Amino acid sequence: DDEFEDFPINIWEENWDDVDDDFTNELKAELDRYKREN
Amino acid sequence: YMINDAKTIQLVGPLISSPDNLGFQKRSHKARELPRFLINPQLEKRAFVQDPWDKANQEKMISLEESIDDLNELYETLKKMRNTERSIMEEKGLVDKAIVFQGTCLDMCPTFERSRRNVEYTVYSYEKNQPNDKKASRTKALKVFARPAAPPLPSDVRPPHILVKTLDYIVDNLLTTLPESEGFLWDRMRSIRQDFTYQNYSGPEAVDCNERIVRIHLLILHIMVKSNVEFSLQQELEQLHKSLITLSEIYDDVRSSGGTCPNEAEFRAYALLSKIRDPQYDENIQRLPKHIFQDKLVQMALCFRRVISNSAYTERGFVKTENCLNFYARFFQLMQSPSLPLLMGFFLQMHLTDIRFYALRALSHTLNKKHKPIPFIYLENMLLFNNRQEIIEFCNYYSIEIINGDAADLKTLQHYSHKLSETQPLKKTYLTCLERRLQKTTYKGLING
Amino acid sequence: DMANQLLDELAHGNFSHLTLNLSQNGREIAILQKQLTGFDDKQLETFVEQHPAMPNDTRFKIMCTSFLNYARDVDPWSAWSSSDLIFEFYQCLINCLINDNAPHIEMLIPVATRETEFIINLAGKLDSFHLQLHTRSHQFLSHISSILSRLFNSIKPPRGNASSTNIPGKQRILLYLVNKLNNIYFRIESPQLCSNIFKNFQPKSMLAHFNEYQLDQQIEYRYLLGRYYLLNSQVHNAFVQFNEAFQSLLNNQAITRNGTRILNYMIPTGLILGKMVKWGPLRPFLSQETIDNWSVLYKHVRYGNIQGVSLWLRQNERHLCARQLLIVLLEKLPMVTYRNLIKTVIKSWTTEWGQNKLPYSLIERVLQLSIGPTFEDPGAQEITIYNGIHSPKNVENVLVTLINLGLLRANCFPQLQLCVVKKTTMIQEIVPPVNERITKMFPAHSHVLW
Amino acid sequence: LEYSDNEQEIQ
Repeated sequence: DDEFEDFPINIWEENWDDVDDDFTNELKAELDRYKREN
Repeated sequence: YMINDAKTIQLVGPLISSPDNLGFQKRSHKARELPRFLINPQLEKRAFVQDPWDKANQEKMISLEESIDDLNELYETLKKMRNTERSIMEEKGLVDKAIVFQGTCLDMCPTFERSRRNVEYTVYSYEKNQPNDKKASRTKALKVFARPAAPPLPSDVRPPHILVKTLDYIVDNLLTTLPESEGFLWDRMRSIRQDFTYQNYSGPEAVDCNERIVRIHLLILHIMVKSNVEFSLQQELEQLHKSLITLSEIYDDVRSSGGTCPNEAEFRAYALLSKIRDPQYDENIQRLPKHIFQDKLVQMALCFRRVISNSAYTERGFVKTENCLNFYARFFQLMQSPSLPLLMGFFLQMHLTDIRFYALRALSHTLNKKHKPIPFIYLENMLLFNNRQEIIEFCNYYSIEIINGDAADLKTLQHYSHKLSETQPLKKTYLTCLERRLQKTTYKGLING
Repeated sequence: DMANQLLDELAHGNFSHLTLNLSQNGREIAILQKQLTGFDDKQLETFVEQHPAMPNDTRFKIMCTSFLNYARDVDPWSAWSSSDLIFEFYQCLINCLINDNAPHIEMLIPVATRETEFIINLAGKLDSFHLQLHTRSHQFLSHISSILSRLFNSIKPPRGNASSTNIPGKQRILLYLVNKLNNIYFRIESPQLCSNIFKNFQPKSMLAHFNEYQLDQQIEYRYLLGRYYLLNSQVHNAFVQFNEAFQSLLNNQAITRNGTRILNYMIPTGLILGKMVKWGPLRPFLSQETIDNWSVLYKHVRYGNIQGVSLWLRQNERHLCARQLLIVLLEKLPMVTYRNLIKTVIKSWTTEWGQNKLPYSLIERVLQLSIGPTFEDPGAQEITIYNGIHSPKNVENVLVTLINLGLLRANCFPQLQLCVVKKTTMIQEIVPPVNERITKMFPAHSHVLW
Repeated sequence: LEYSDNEQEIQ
């Protein structure tokens, strides 16, 4: 249950914008294929 | 008195496991009065009950309506009769000076009310046998929404089955009188819902009546806008919203009692569209069972809430939220889907101007300063405008400069909100495809589902 | 004569045996019940009214009499049959704290909190039998919230020029009362009733720094405040409370379970704002399947897979709905996902291959891979929230919202059917960091409440 | 035909 129980008295990736991915690989596969056809 | 039994007491359980160890002995306690905070609308059909005097008194009123031809004499005759009626009904305990109030008016309009509206000449042409009749027809008159001080008598309120009969008459005979009858229908439908509240009744008749009235409201919204007949959009949406709140409350109470309502998903979907940007309805819909949440109508409404959401929506008192879609393109695609229920589309036509404004507002921010004016043909297809005159009027309302009568200079849009300060709102509009779909069906079929 | 002995204690502020928990005082209540049997209601009132040293307070005397009535007639074999006595006494007890100068109020404060915990648990059990007791849903707990709300309204701060630093008992339990009330409103499925409680909390507080309250009461308040914000789709507002509540917690197995409760909301809330957790420090609070589950969604969002995000939400639909997370995730996750998908496109197209103009047809091909099936496509002939929102045809709309949210620095040319970005190799100039952009556009209420 | 920033309008 979401209610707290009684108890009387960094977490975050600093940079995930800066790894292989199957979806990413297919994406640049489409990106390169679009480049040749145009 | 409180509920003492064997099954309920065993089910709830004891306060402690072994009271006799502590020195307690089982005592036969007297029955104690039910506390104030445990006092408990009716959810099941009840057989109609009418007091013999009330039945006899009402029959005299009908007889006098037939006999007395003078309008004022008949009204004064029923006035003194009503004064006698109230004290007698008070003495019988059937009306307050709690009582489970039961309506006993078997006409669509109380006989006393018919004579009163004859004197005040507030009888509609729809409520008369012939247009020039001096008397309101007993089989055609509809009770108005009560606007009083004394509690309504049983003879003033129609019972649930008569209320269903009244709505059936409206559906069968009065839908085609729109848009001329919108004031009449709006008031009469409000009275039908008022009678249910008077009896505190939430049975199947209340569900059926509220559901079809909501459907009639959605039909009215499109008919009045398409016909360009002046009406209060606010009053139509308020009652439509109130009937949806009532339906949600009955759906909740029925669920708590272990029953089901076959049409709940359809009207949960409508309620999701009454306040399209209110997070409250997103919260409430998530609490509902899976088969309601996953119903196609609810899913369709949830899609519309997502596409309409906008992080730039500007209105006093509205809190902007993060990462909203502003998917105006998807909105107009969904608007044209043949799987879109027609009445649902009528509800969503209320936001056409708002969605269009913020589409142009958002697109203009992506244009650099040198960009040429956007051709109307592009915007008309992107925003599904009905004709060239509509987009011209739209740009004029928002002071968007028009170049050569066929292009819009989007950088001239200076407003950041769809609502202008010292101006009346833009004239409400509709979608041509939805109007064409209406012409391929009947009003009665739409309301009856 | 136990009844006379009990009244002597209560008249002098001794409330050792003043409780509804028979596990604590059942033996004395059993003796009290036997001795009180035979005296009618009038005589019990007379015992209290005529007792020496009894405070001349109507509400205090009403409270003592209701306890005597409770002791006389309590049926320990039936919680339901005794409930009216129990609930009546509890209301009388709380009414003894409404007046700030009521007799023995400071001694009554520990009793009221202790009895509140008892009555909340009992009201919850009784509510679960609403069908059998012919009561509306949450009727018992809503009655308790009504009583606790009136006590909350009676709490006022001392004057701005108070003669002493004393903290009265009502002020000491202010945040405790706030958390108890807001917990009830969430339980009875009316969490928006917290709005009055949240708004009037600080004005009633005599402490002028929120951190002066007990840390455990601070954490639960932020947890409930964050959930209230999230129910209003105010993601950044919720995140600040969720993040601050969890960090304070890091500074019992109940504490570990409480940390899990924050994480269930902090993780999706941070993800919407383009923030991802480090799974390492979160291991003591989360089971491995929970980490794996969010990591899959993390994968879809990070690399711009719209279909993966939709399918992940579809898989998790039921438990997300139970926490009111499905709708907010379904609505506000795509734009983060779209940004990452567009960022990868620009990285190859612009920063690598030098093309600052992006044709809409290129984006449509990219969007077709990311979105996949839509409501119109064959094979999905019924609309769902998972196939009815996103369509690869709406290239300009996707770009426009990304620009309007500040996530994409670009210009749109609808007549040319192309998108123009700045000529550069630095991708962060075209696609700025997500969390900074969102939080700048939607600043949150400060983590420092006051 | 080049990128012109409109952050003032966006923000």
